[PDB]
Formats: sequence, structure tokens, C-alpha cells
Amino acid sequence: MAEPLLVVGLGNPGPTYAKTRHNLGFMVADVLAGRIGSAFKVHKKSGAEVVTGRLAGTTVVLAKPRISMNESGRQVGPLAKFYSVPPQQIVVIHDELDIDFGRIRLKLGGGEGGHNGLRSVASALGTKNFHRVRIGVGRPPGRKDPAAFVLENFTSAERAEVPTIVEQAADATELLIAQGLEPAQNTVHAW
Repeated sequence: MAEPLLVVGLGNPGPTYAKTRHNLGFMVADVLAGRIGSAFKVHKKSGAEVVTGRLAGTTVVLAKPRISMNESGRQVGPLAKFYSVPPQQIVVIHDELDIDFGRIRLKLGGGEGGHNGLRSVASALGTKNFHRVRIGVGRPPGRKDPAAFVLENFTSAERAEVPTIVEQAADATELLIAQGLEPAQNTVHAW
């Protein structure tokens, strides 16, 4: 009788990746978890880390794949099936190359850019029609490849603004859930 929203933060396992650009999705997820007030516990029938509760005035299932990017879909798909969550009710948080650093954009569907985790999720759901909270990390230092770039840590110049950026993404996520796509992206977007 409740029919939720599934919020998924993308990132890789492990100390080793805790501070990479590719782990912004996790950071935002940890903040949302803090706002909900509980810790992540493993959802045994899916293997992902799940937090359940109220967020932005509604019922929310917060998750973090405990599997690696390439395979996030194998837990996110089942997890969505577990709660009968439609694609339109799924929100995925991720780092974005096609947008400058600190810029946050909200989108429904469309290409998944160079993000291998998004690729996985869409391939598991059978559709690209889910909401994305894109957190800008920017384009590459001239010849360094995308994938490797997102697997590196933030430069210290970046490291300082990251905590603020994450809170803002968390706010934009609550804004999306509370008000809806159009209203939220009109508040969050400027040239």
C-alpha cells in the first residue's frame, strides 16, 4: 500500500575507491542516509546495501550496490523488482564527465555518457527511462582517458569543494523527489 522511490548511489566497494570521482554517488547516498537517520544494512535477497525511511515527505528506499560498477545492475534490477518500483520512480546519482565540476543537472532518460555503472543499471532494467542526478566532475586533463580519470582521487583544489557539492546534490535529490523534475531542474540549472 505504499509504492516507493528507489534512490541509488553509484560507486565501487572498498577503501580503495572511497575517495574517487566515480564514488560521488556513494558520498551523496551516505549523506541522504544520515538525513534519514539510520545506517545501511545489507538487503539479503539482492545483496545491495539498503536504507528505508521517509525523505522529502515520501517513502524512500536508499541503496548502494555492494557489487562493482560493471555489475551494479545485478543488484539494482532485483532490488527494483523486490519493491515493484517502476523505472520512472528510480533515481540514480552519479559523477558526470560532460558537465563542469560542481555543476549539478537533473535528467530523465537519455544517454548514459561514459558511465559504466549507468550502462549496467539500464541494461538490467531494460530501459534508460529513469531519473539521474548528474554531478559534474568535468572533462579530462588533455590525453588521460575518461575511465582512468574517474578512478583517480580529486585534486586537493577539488577536495575542498567536494563536501559542499555533495550536500547540494543531496538537496537537489530531495528537491526532485518533493517537487518533481521540471520544477527541480529549473531551480538547479543556469548558463
